Parts: sequence; C-alpha cells; structure tokens
Amino acid sequence: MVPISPIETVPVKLKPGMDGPKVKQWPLTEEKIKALVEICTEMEKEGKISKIGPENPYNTPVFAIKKKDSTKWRKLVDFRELNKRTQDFWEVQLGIPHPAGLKKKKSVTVLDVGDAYFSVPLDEDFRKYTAFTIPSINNETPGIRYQYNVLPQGWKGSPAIFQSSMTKILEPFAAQNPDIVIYQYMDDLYVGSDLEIGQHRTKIEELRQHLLRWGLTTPDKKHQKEPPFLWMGYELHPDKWTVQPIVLPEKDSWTVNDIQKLVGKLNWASQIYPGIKVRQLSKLLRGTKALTEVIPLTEEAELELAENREILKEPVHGVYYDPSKDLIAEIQKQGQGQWTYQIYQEPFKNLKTGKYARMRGAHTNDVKQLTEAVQKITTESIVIWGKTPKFKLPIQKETWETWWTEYWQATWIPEWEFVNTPPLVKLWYQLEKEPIVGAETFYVDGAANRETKLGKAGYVTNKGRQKVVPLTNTTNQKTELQAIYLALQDSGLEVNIVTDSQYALGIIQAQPDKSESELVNQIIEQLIKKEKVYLAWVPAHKGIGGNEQVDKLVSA
Amino acid sequence: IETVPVKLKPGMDGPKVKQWPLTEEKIKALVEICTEMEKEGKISKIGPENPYNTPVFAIKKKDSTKWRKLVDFRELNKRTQDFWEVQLGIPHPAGLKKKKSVTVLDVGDAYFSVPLDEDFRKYTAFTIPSINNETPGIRYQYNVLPQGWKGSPAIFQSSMTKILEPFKKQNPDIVIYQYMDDLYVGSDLEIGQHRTKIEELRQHLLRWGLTEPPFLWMGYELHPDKWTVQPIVLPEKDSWTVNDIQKLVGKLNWASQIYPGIKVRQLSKLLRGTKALTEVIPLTEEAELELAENREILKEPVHGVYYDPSKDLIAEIQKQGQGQWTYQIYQEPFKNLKTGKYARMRGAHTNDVKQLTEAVQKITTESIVIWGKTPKFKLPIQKETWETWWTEYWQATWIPEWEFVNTPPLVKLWYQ
Ligand SMILES: CN(CC(=O)N1CCCc2ccccc21)Cc1nc(=O)c2ccccc2[nH]1
Ligand SMILES: CN(CC(=O)N1CCCc2ccccc21)Cc1nc(=O)c2ccccc2[nH]1
Repeated sequence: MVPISPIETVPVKLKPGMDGPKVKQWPLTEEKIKALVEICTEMEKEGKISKIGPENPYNTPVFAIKKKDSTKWRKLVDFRELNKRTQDFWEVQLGIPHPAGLKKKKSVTVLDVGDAYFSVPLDEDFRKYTAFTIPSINNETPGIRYQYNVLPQGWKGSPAIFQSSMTKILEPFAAQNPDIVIYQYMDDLYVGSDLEIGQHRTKIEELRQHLLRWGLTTPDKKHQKEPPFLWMGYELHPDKWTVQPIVLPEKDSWTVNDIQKLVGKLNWASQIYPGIKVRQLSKLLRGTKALTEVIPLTEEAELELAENREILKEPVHGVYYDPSKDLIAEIQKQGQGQWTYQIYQEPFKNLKTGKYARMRGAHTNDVKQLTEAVQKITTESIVIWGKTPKFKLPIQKETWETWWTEYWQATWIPEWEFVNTPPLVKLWYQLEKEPIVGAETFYVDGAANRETKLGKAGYVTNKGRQKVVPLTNTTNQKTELQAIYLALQDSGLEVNIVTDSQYALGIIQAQPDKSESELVNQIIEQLIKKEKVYLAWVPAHKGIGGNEQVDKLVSA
Repeated sequence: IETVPVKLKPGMDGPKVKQWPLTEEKIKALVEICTEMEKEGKISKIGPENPYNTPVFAIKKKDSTKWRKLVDFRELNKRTQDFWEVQLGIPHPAGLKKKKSVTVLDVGDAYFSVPLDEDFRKYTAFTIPSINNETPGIRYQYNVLPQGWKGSPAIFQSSMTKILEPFKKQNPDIVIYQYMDDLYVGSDLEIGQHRTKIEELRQHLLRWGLTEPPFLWMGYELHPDKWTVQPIVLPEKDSWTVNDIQKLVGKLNWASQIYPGIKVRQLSKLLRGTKALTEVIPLTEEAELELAENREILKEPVHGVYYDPSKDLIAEIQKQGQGQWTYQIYQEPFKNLKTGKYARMRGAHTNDVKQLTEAVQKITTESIVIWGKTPKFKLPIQKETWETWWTEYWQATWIPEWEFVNTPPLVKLWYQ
C-alpha cells in the first residue's frame, strides 16, 4: 500500500431555516430494482456510498433509465429538491476563456479526470441529506437505504467543490512548472506547453504522478481525438481558431423560431465573420410574443441576409494572441445604428471580430454611438487580453476635438488614430456660441389646445417678417418644434432664433444627427444647410417682446 | 486582541458583487500585494462554500510610485450594522472646516493589527480575477479589520482615542477628525511648523505599530478657510444688447426660485418690440433700479438653509469647458449648503473623465470635512463611459455613490 493524501473536505450547509429533503420514492419495476441494487452494491464496494440505519428521516428519489436499443441500466438520482435547499456556492465556471485570448502551444495534451471525481469526499455532516431508498421487490421488505460519501452527480455543489479541490491539488505543480499551462473544463484537463513533444510527455507523466499522491487516475492509452478540438461551439487548431461551421438555411417561410436560431447563429458567427448584421432580423421580434407566428420578410432584411451569406460564403479563422505584439481595434459604421469591429495584431489576421448596436432612444448621433462602441470593445478587451487596444477610428482628429470640447457631458476615448475608410463619422452641425451680427432675428412660439389638439406655430422677426400656421392633431411640444422648423425654413444662411421652449433646447443641446421624431429630423436637415445658427432661450410669459407678441399670435 | 461581535443589518445577506475586469498590471500588483498580506496573516484563502464577493482593484496614491489595494466596500457598508453601541456618534466637529489648514493622513494600516470577528470574515470575501478566465479567480477573505470597511474605524476607535490621548492634552486647540482610513488634522498655525507637527504625529503610530505601514508618511494639505463659494453675480455693463438682457432676465428668473423678491418686469419691459439680438438697448431708470435691487437681494444668504443629518447630501457637477467645473451641494433643491468651482485639474487636460474624477474626489473630501459624510453625485457623463474609466484615475481610499444625468440642464449657464 502506498499511502495517499486525503482530499480536504469542504464544509457544506443547508440554507438558513431550511431542513433536508423528504421526498417519496417512486414505485419501480422489478427489473429496475435489480439493476439499482447491482449498481449500488458495486458503488458501495468502491466506497462511493454507504448503507444507513432507519433513523435518517431524509429521502431523495432514485430512477433507472434505459439507454437505447439494449439491455443495460444507468442510475439517476433526482436532486432537484435537495438543490433547492442547498446553500449557494462560488461558481468559478462563470466565464469560459475566449479562444482569441488563448496562446499558441507547440504541444497540448488532454487528460480525463472522470475517475478522479469520485475520490472527492463529501462533508460528513452533510451526507445524511443525500439519503435515498431502493424500493424492495413487491414492497415486502424495507427498502435499502444508502447515503453518499462523495460528491453526487447532479447535486448543486458537486462542480464547484470538484473544481476547487482539483485546483488546490494542481497549484504546487503549476507553480513549480511555470513553463506549462493548465486549464480545467468539466471532466477534462488541458495541459499545453512550448516544450518539444519529448519533454512535454515527460511533464505529463510527472503530472500523472503528482495526481497519484491523492490517488488520482488519468487514462494511459491516448484518447483518440486530434486537432481540431470541438469545444464550446468552437473549432480549435494549433495555429488558428474559428466557430463551429455556420450554415444558413434556405426557407420559403420564416417564423419567429426560424429567425431566433438565425439571430443566434449570426450573433455567434459575428465574433469571427466580419460585417454580420442582425438589426432587421431582430426587428421582426418587436413587441411580438407569439412563437409559432410566421412573419413576412421585408426586402430590407433580405438584402441584409444576402449580405450575410456572401460574408459566410467561405470559412474565416482567427489567430491566437501574441503578447509581444500590440493589440489593434478598428471600427466601421454600417448604417442604421449598426457598428462592426475587428481586433488584430498583424494586418489581415484577426484575433476576433464583433458588432455593436445603437441603444434604444428618441434621438442619437454617430459620435455618441462610436464612443459607446469603443467603451464596449475596451471592456471586452480587458476581459480577454487584460489590456486596452489601440483604436483605429473613422473620425477626424479635429472632429473629435470639436465634439468633446463643446459637448456638455464629460467624454473620453483612449489612444486612437484616424483611419480613412468611408463612411466617416462627422459633426453635421454646430450652433454658434454668440448671437450673429447682421443675421435676421426670429422670435418663435407654438401652442396647442389640450382638448381639441388644435394649435399654432410661427414667428415674428426684427425685419417685420411674420408667419403663423394652423395645426391639427398636435401638442405644445410639437408646436414648439414646428415654430423653430419654420424659422429655419424661412431664414437665410445665417439666423438667430429665440424660443421659450425648454423642451426644444434640451433636444438640440443633445446634438442629435438623427431622430425617431420626423419633426426633429426635418429640423436637423435644415440645420445642416445653414452657415450659422444661434439659438437663444428666454423664459415664457415674462413679457419678453416679440416673444410675447408671437405667444399671443399662436394662442388665439 | 479579542474580537468585537459584528453583524449585518436585519433581513439582508452578505454582499455578492461581480468583480469587474482588471488590466494585467493591476492583477499582477494585487497578486503581489495579497501574497504578502497572506504571509502577514491579514488575509486567508477561502473555499467555494463562501458565496460572498466584493470587488477589488488597485490604485496609486497621490505622489506615489507603488500600487495600493483598494476594495469597494460600498455594498458591504450599506449592509453592515450601524455601530451605535458605545456612542450614538461623534457630533461632527464644526471647527474642522473653520481651520486655516487641515492635513489628511492615511492611518488605515493601523487597522491591520486588530483581528476581525471570525463569524464576520466570510463577508469580506474578494476575488483576484485572471485574464481571459484562464485560471480560477484567487479567493481571499480578511482576518483583520479591512481598509474601506465602515466597521473598521468604529471598532478601532477605542485604540485610536487612547493613542491620540496624550496628544490632545498638550494641543487642545487642534481639531482631529477620523473618517474611514483617513485622519483629518486641523489647525490655525502657520504652515512650516504645522507641517513639522504633522511629522510628530506619524511617530506616535510607528511606536505603537511595532508593539512598517506602506502609506503613512504622506499628507494632503487643505485650506477650508480659503475655500471659495459662489454667490450669484450679475454683469455690470455700460452697453446692454437685447441678447445680454434676455440672458439676464433668464438668470434672474432662475434665481427667483432661490431668492424670494427678485423682479424682472422693468427689465423685461426693455424687451418690448421685435428686435435684433445684437441691438444695444439703453436701460430705463426703472430697469436700473430693479437690477440694483436684485443685486442687494443676491448679496444676502438664502433663507431657511439648514443641514439635516437624516437626509442625503446631493452633489451636482457641470462641465463648463476649458477645464472649469462647477458644483453645488444640497439636501433640498434651491437650498444650497455649498457651491464651488474648479479650474485647476492637474495634468488632466485632454481627459474630461480624469478631470471629473478628480472633481468628485475634491467635492467628497470637502463634504467629509464639513458634514462628516459623502454626498451622492449626479454626474454629467454617460454611465458606460464613467464605469469604464473612473478606476484608472481614482486616488481615494473611500468611494461615494453616483447617478448619471442624461439630459443637459439649462442651469449650467447660470453657474457659468
Ligand atoms: C491551441 N491552444 C488551445 C487548445 O488546444 N485547447 C485544447 C482543448 C480546448 C481548450 C479549451 C480552453 C483552452 C485551451 C484549449 C493551446 C493552448 N493555449 C493556451 O493558452 C492554454 C492555456 C492553458 C491550458 C491549455 C492551453 N492550450
Ligand atoms: C444653444 N445654446 C447652447 C448650445 O447648445 N450650443 C451652442 C454652442 C455650441 C453648440 C454645438 C452643438 C449644439 C448646440 C450648441 C446657446 C444659448 N444661447 C443663449 O443666449 C441662451 C440664453 C438663455 C438660455 C440658453 C441659451 N443658450
């Protein structure tokens, strides 16, 4: 006998105020019972479980399931109730690595830890909660009672305890072999290195030896699998990676189910295939909860789909990460609030790609969206590479300077350079800081009747120019924008506009280049045509002349 | 040496807060820092049976070359019992803000000599993340009073009061205040000798520590007596354009919410007619009187302005351009406890966010001095922009609460 180190036990508790499960055992067929007894008998021999006395009040149901075309049986314990009553654990398994952050390795070995799993003991005081009962043949004897001595499969705490135990075992080995890397995923260990295959196989053997001190077994005869690896929806090769193949179906009709597999496939593929667009396909889910419904496909989405398949025409691969080289990120504007990006080290070799979509809102502009996309990419890059990439952005340095100096909000983007690939992000208009000498002055106002929705908008000017227009189906806010629209419509290239509308000014000070409001969009189109616009605000009903006059004119 | 029993407020569990992504260098620094702390017994590795988590990051203090570990205890602090046991509280010293000079010391390392309650330690759990989740996060909890925890100064207060005890006796005129890991020392003394006195204080902590703190020698020099506030001021012009007058009337209308007797009529009456914005309007004698009366009014303080310790302090900040920022502190709208302005952000220019972050730190510092607590900020920045960058510029051991302003305020002009 070679003495083996015990694995340190994790203390486990039930949730506060909760007791263990008591759940009726389902009646089983005679053939099933025989199977479970056989299984539990060997499991008992192996030390995995133990028979218990009558005093344990707790019970969890056990099932036996039939693997198809066949005579052989598998044991299944339903832990759903015990899990509800089990305390929360730290789940280390939250984030998976992204291939783009992984490194090239000359050699990679995969070890199977399945047998090592059951050498992980369960907390002594918690075992009583795992009690389960094998029904007797014809219910003529007391059923056989077992409890678990080890982490049961399907229990809430098994994965976190298992991985944390394995990690603690691996720590000294990894620390004293910095020239190799080890990652644990489910039942597997991935051990890579840059050592030549001879020295590598040695270190693996040393690793097998190390796990043996806790009595742990890794399979000798090599698993028959070789690169590519299929892992978490990816394809992994020694020098490159990509997503598992994406095939976009041909269909005469598309339902909400059809498109959701499609958005998933597309979103998933978007991390590698450059220039994927989901907006229009996503657009068909707006406020619609019926799952079986077949929605007619707009032509605008057809073009989008056809654009996708053309991008999907052939396989595309990402490379792995080289720490010695810089990280670059480049962004392109696709239109309709869509943004796409590539992250790379060397030209025409991407680590990964992705897209960004405009947040929902009444008004927006390209500079804000570009800024948002940069923050997102910044965060994603910290996660994956632990650093911020240098940015290549389709916006002129002067544009950015003009934007952030005059913008009311604090804003920032990290180190970046201009790349000239149209379309370029630009400022469409900028308002004047001071009133304009020689420009005509337009005092505008609008008003509406809350009951009749009848209203008026117009202006009076210093040159005696005047207009008032009657409106139907409108509001105070709408009339206030229309007034401003009219003044823009009727003035020269340079104009001073006076309004009492806090609503309008709030919109314009946000500098939207595009809006959900048709009226705001028309105002923007007018602003763009102007050489100079100065917009002044005054408080209403203060007897401000020409504001007072036009207020009276529009309130009649 | 014997722990003081600590519990959470009723009906609420410990913090579970996602660790945000960290740069490689901050990760390495934390690994290095936590490794030593572990050898000092200050922290211990924890298992999966601890669900709780609090975010951690690393910063560099003012004028320092070495990383410091900062934990964000904001969630834990909300959930920890108010420690009212021995004292309801210190009445906040009012004399601290009236001092010519106040110096801020990091005493926080003193906390590490006092063990933390065994039952409470699990709640201090924090995670050092790995790049790309390639290795499991390194999980620790605190064995001793952590820096940034609201229970640390409260517990250690006993020890602290005895340490300073010999000091207040020979210097009864010195106001000393403690907030979190910081010690605030005021005096009316001249600077040069005041500075040396500060040096004296450091020696007290050394001798008791060995019976060496990484941050203790530093100090932050303040002059609250010299802090400037912002009364409402109106232009004095020989020539008033229509535009000038519109802005004035606009400014007076806004002030009228704050000040009762403000009149715009005789000024508003000048606006009679439809006129070019740049046209010069002569002031009528009625208007000049009204403008002059409004000045007198604006010279007096706001009426019915008081601080209520039962309510939150709210701080608003406006970006005025050219590195200038304005801020107001109030519990109640139009009643301002403090207003101020900052042009000086140091080597911060090309970065608005860095300027804002420094602004937030100064405003909180002033708020700690005046009321003994932190204001809730309303920040003129998009959430995703702030949340991305603020940890990069953050130099303080505490952190305040903040919310975001998405709609540009009209009033920015009035504080201009
Ligand atoms: C080509 N590449 C990846 C690879 O072959 N596998 C193999 C199996 C799937 C997988 C999952 C996560 C991480 C790596 C891998 C090599 C590699 N690169 C790494 O950076 C790495 C780090 C820790 C452990 C194994 C590793 N292996
Ligand atoms: C329009 N506004 C400032 C502003 O929003 N600007 C003016 C400065 C640059 C700019 C660029 C893009 C969009 C807007 C802007 C000018 C203004 N001018 C005023 O005289 C005024 C008087 C009372 C109240 C508000 C006022 N506002």
